[PDB]
Amino acid sequence: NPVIEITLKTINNLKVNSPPLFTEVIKAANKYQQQAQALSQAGLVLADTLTRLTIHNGGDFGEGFKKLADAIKDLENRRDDVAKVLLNEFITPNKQAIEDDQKAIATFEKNYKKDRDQMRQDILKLEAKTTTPEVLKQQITELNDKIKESEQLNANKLRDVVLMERRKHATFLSQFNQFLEKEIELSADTMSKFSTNLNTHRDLINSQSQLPLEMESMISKQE
Amino acid sequence: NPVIEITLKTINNLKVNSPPLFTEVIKAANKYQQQAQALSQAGLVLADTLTRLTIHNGGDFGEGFKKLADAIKDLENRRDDVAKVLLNEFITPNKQAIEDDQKAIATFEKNYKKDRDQMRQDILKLEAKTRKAGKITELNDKIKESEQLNANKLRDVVLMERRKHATFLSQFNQFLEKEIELSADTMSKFSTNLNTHRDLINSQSQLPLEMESMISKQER
Repeated sequence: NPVIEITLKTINNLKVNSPPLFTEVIKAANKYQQQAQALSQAGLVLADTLTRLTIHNGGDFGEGFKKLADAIKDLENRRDDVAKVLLNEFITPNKQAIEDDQKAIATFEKNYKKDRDQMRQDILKLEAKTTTPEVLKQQITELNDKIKESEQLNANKLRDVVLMERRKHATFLSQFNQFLEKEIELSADTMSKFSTNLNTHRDLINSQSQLPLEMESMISKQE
Repeated sequence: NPVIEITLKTINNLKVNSPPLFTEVIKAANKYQQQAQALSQAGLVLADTLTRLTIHNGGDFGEGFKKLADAIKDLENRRDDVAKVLLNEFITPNKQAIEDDQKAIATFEKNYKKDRDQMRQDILKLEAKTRKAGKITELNDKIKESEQLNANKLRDVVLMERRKHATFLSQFNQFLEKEIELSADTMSKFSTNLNTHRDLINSQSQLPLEMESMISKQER
C-alpha cells in the first residue's frame, strides 16, 4: 500500500533522518556567527588605527581618514548585530524547534500504531461475527464500511504527517529569513556609506598636487 | 619664520610619526583580511550542511534548500575575493609605499640641509663683501632668493605628504569598491531567496497534487 508506505517513510524521515541533519546546520551556523563577530572586532581595531592617523595629520586628508574610520566602525558594529540576529532569531529558536518536533513525531507515531491496531481489532471481530441473504448482507455491507473507514484513516494520517514536514521546513526558512533580511540591510548600508567615502577620496586624490590655500596665504603674508 | 617651521614639522612628521602609524594600519588590515577568510570558510561549511538537507528532503522545499546553499556558496567565495583584493591591492603595495617614502624623506632631508647651509655660506660672504666695498641690492636680492629656496622646499615637502596620503587612499579604494560589489550581489541573490521562501512558507498547509492523486488512486 502506497499511502501507508509514504506515511511510514515521512515518519522515518522526521524521527531518524531529519534531527541530525538540521542540527548540523545549527552547529555550522553557530560557528559562522562566531567568525562574524571576530571579523567585526578586527574591523574595529582597523577603524581605530585609521583614527590614530588624525593625531598628526590634519587638513582635508585628516578629515578623510576620520570619515573612513567612522564608516568602518559603524558598519562593523552593524555586522555584529547581524551575527546576533542569526544567533537569537535562528540558532537558538530552531535548536528548540528540532527537539520539540522530535517529540511531536514520537507522539504521532504512537497514535499511528494505536489507531491502525484498533482498526485491525473491530475488523477481525466484525469478521469473526460471521444465514438468510438478509443477514449475510448486512454483515457484508458492514465489514466493507469499516474497511472504507480504515482506508480514510490511512489517508488522513498521510496528510497529517506530510503537513507536519512542510510546517517544519517552513519554520526553518522563516527563521533563517531574519538573518537574510539583516544581511540585505547591512549590504545596503555598506553601499550607501562606502560610496560617500569613495567620492570624498576621489576629490582628495585629484587634489594631491595643489597646496591648501591656507598654506599659500601664509606664503604671501611672509614679508 | 612660520614658513620654515611648518617645513621642519612636515619633515619630522613624514620621517618620525607617519611610518609607525601607517604600519599599524597595515597590520590591523592584515588581521581583518584573515578573519574575512575564516568567515568565508565557515560560510562554505554552512552552505554544505544546507545542501545535505537535499539527500532526504526534495520536492519544492528541497530545491529551496539547494538554491539557498548555492547562494551562500557563491557569496562566501566572493568574500574571499574581497579579502584578496585588500591584501594584493592595499596591504602589500602600501607596505612597499611606506618603505619608499622613508627613503624619499631621507634623501630630501639630506638636501634640505646641504642646500640651506650652502645658502648661508653664500649670504654671509656677500654681506661680508660689500661691507668692505662701500668703504648690496644683490644682498637684498640674494636674501629674497633664500625666501624662495625656503618656500619651494615647503611646497615640495607638503606635496610629498599629500602624494603619500593620496596613494594610501587610492590603494584602499580598491577594497572599498569590491566591498560595494559584494554588497550588490548579496542584495540581489538573497532577495531572490526570500521570494522563494515566501512562496514555500505560504504553501506549508497545502498538500501537493502528487499526494492528493496518490490517495485517490488507492480508492480504486
